[PDB]
Amino acid sequence: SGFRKMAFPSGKVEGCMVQVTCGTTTLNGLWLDDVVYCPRHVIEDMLNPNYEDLLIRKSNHNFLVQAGNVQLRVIGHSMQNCVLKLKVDTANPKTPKYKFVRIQPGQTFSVLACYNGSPSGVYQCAMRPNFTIKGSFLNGSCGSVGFNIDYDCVSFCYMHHMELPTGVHAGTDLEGNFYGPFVDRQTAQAAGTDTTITVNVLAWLYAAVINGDRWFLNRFTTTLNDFNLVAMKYNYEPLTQDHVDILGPLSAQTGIAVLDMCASLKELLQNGMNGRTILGSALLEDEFTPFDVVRQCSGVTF
Amino acid sequence: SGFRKMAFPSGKVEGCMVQVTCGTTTLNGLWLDDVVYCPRHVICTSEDMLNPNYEDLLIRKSNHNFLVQAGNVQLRVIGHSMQNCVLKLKVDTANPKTPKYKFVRIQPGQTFSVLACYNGSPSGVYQCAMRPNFTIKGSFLNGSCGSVGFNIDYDCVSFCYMHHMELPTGVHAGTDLEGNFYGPFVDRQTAQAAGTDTTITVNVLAWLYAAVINGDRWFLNRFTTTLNDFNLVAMKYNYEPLTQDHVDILGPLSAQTGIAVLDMCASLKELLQNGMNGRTILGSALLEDEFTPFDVVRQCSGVTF
Ligand SMILES: C[C@@]1(C(=O)Nc2cncc3ccccc23)CNS(=O)(=O)c2ccc(Cl)cc21
Ligand SMILES: C[C@@]1(C(=O)Nc2cncc3ccccc23)CNS(=O)(=O)c2ccc(Cl)cc21
Ligand SMILES: [Cl-]
Repeated sequence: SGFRKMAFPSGKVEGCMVQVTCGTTTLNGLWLDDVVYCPRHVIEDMLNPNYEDLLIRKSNHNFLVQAGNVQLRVIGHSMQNCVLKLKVDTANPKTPKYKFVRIQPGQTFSVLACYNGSPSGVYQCAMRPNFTIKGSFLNGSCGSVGFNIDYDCVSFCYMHHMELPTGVHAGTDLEGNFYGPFVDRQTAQAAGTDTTITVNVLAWLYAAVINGDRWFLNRFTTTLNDFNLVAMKYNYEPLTQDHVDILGPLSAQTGIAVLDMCASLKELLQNGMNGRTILGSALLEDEFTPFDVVRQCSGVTF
Repeated sequence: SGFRKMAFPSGKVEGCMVQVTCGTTTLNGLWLDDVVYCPRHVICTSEDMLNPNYEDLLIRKSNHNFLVQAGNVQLRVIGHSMQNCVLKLKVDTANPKTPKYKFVRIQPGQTFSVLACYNGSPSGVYQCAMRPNFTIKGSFLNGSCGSVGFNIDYDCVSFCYMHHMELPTGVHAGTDLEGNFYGPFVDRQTAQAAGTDTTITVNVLAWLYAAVINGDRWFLNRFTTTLNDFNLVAMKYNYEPLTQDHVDILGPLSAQTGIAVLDMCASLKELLQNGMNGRTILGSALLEDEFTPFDVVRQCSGVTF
């Protein structure tokens, strides 16, 4: 029993974190085999940077890379989108089995927050529909990474680049493509209006049922179209037939049809919780995917 | 900016997790140097759990009855002893991945990270607090026994908890790494129940200071309170008594934000009376009590917004 916001074990990622320094800027890098990946902004310049022009002026020896108490030697450098790839003379002996994957809004991942190449904490989060993440990052956290683990393989999906004025965060995949309409420069940028991840709220309601919290269940059902009229009114993301199919296993385990759980969610949106909580929360939680619920209620290991 | 329930990076603890098997029971063990620590109930059957005589069950075992697996390698047990509710299995190999560590016994209100494991394999990491009733609200399925709680301030891992049991309300009980249970619990299937739980007042105050540091002040008021009047009100909402030690501990957060501890106590009294009125504090519609004053200082910026 119990249901916690749970992150993947971070050890495989901790063994890849390094410190990258270029002039006066210090941030984090990801060392995989003989390449260190980091935000290209490590190189007033932020007001209107020409990254190729700034990069051409740097030599390999300008980049200082520290792995623990050992200085790595940079022997090459190149830019791929908003990520800088620093070729080093030593392959990381702790390189795990890995892939670079781009995630979609609604998908969750663990973040290993680092400062000066040293991991400080691990937390779970979701890529919001507005492509930001509600992280916890201070100055020096740039280059910290997000990931999932599938079997023994780490799938790196996020690298931290920026904090927006509302205190939310923006970054790229490991190929340097930003999530969202963001750019790596100091200009007027803002998080768009966000919405609630409907399929994740439904998954969390199934998790509450599995754990014995059933007060919100009712005898009613709804059509997918009528539910989506309700979802649009409360700034909830539209629920698709794909989402219904994905929730199939949780529906079979609890005996509650997906559209029957949608009718419970409709009543919670229109009437509130009435002084009650679900899994110790007074808000409808949307940062657990259907897969996260199945994994935490089955004990999958890595 | 931001404020998350953050766990310590788990790598140093992952390298210590092993699987311990005794007959038909399989659970997790913590391998530090040449000793594997695990719950002594690994030697019990389900029938033994009503009234186990651990001394009598243990004397019938030899070293070769304990199977310890570390990854894909079988470790050889060369000795065994019981210390309180923990079994210590001496093995013929010192863990090459043993971090710098200490065994520390914590007090209610303290937080720690839990690395949940099954079959000696880590599955997830989450942040917990030792409740005032000495239980933890964990997430543990069958096979999670032996999973550990820890803090990693600096390069040293301080192990503070080992999982033993799930109570009828779905909350969890365990021991320190010397095998002493937290709370009035026994590693026996007896009528055991979590006592009435209360809210960790000093932690709610720390989290209100975290909200002020991150730029939110809507909940503040023009009032102050005496410590005694605060305690008389807070106990009516099942909040733990606030002591002078708690007031002293909140001193640094009080100096950083410019809000006196008893002035923040007045704000908490008003929040308990009014609720949030559709508002949230650090993205929560409830008063959060699983962040200590030390956690807030560690996570938050040193410059108030
Ligand atoms: C590097 C920087 C940034 O966001 N840093 C931070 C990133 N994360 C958390 C933080 C917390 C507190 C201060 C800074 C933080 C600097 N600010 S900026 O507007 O010039 C900008 C603009 C674009 C990009 Cl891609 C990065 C940045
Ligand atoms: C080992 C056991 C226990 O609590 N197992 C579990 C421990 N943690 C989480 C779980 C979840 C789902 C089922 C079981 C769980 C067995 N039950 S018992 O009442 O006989 C008992 C009594 C005392 C002690 Cl120290 C352990 C146990
Ligand atoms: Cl303590």
